[PDB]
Amino acid sequence: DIKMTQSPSSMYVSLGERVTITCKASQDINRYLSWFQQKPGKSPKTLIYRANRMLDGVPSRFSGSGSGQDYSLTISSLEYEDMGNYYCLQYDEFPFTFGSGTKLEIKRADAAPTVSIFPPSSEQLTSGGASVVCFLNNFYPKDINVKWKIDGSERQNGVLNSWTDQDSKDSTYSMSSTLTLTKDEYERHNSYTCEATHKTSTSPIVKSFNRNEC
Amino acid sequence: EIQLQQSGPELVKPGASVKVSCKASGFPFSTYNIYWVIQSHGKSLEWIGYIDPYNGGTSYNQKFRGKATLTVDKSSSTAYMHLNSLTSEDSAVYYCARRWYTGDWFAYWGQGTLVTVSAAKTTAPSVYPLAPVCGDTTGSSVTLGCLVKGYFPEPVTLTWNSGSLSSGVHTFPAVLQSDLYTLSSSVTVTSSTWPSQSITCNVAHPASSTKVDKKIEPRGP
Ligand SMILES: [Zn+2]
Ligand SMILES: [Zn+2]
Ligand SMILES: [Zn+2]
Ligand SMILES: [Zn+2]
Ligand SMILES: [Zn+2]
Ligand SMILES: [Zn+2]
Repeated sequence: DIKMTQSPSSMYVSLGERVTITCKASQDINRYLSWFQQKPGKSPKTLIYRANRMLDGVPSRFSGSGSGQDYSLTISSLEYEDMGNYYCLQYDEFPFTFGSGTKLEIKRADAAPTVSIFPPSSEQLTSGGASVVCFLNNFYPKDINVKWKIDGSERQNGVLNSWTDQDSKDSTYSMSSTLTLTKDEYERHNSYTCEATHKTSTSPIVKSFNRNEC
Repeated sequence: EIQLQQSGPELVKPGASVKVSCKASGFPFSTYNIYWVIQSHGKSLEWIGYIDPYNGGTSYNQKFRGKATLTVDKSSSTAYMHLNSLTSEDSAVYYCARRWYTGDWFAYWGQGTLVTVSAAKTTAPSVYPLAPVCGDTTGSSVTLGCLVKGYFPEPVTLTWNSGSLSSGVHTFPAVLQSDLYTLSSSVTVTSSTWPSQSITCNVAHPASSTKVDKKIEPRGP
């Protein structure tokens, strides 16, 4: 089998900057090297074939180069729509070999999260469960920590966290945190709090509610 | 229009078999071929095999030669991939792709078929509206939520106002726990929009043929 090494695995790049991604094959592949872009939930799309040949419908800022074992994809000036994943492909011999991929993420100014907290719905309570949900929307950078507290006491069990991909329109990130309790455990306590620690603030951003206040 | 269209998502048991299809339409005469690709976890891709007279006929990646069988209905240009000896590692998105010869490149790809290999039971989701905390609104903007809890298998689709409310929407990837997925979505609109105007989250879970609408209502005492 022909093996491939692609680098970097990820990178942060500003708008208008020159991006280079490289790929090394374990043997001479005679420039049978193609480059692909893949956006979230979508199929791969060819950018370049036979190492440097370009395609109608692919913007001129994309170019490829190399020969023998060593190849590179260049974006001469990064644009918002270039956010996504990129793969090289050797097709000198089948089985063809994709690189491990490069995640391209865009730099922006730091941004504090917008935090919203949601008590259990009446429907879920009637069914016997109690999920508390906290949204942390539109923050940057990606690194964030969420802590739940009940009656002032941190709770770590029963929490599920999920992060979006980089926002395709403002380059921020969002995350959702769900604390799932039984209805009776929910009813044995009064104050429910989700707090976010982030680079944009020395102190956490705290959203709280009381199980009976309005 | 020139396109490849694959069959819908699957749930199949360990040790069983599955057959997915890929229909080609609009292509020029005398150019039929098909290649099949697997992508796990939205990350690495690998090639399973192909049917292509210009590349030597029908061939398999050694890794998949035992379990995969590629066939084609040449009349309708429909490709089929049959996989057996299914294991959890076969849970993945499967793509078809067609080589376009001029140089050549993989000019057309199918939209992918999600296959889940699991013995766990299909489970329709509970869908819960998330209204803000009880009380007067504090600010010029308001964020509502929809919670889609305890379903199996993937996928689910979620919209707000049947898709007409699209900006300000953040729908989060599902997270799997104890053979059950949970997904949520937040939407943010100006205070003068809600509750003045109706906002509803629409959830579909194809495995259970579920389609549910939950209107977001202001909380009570
Ligand atoms: Zn430009
Ligand atoms: Zn605290
Ligand atoms: Zn957004
Ligand atoms: Zn307790
Ligand atoms: Zn169409
Ligand atoms: Zn079979």
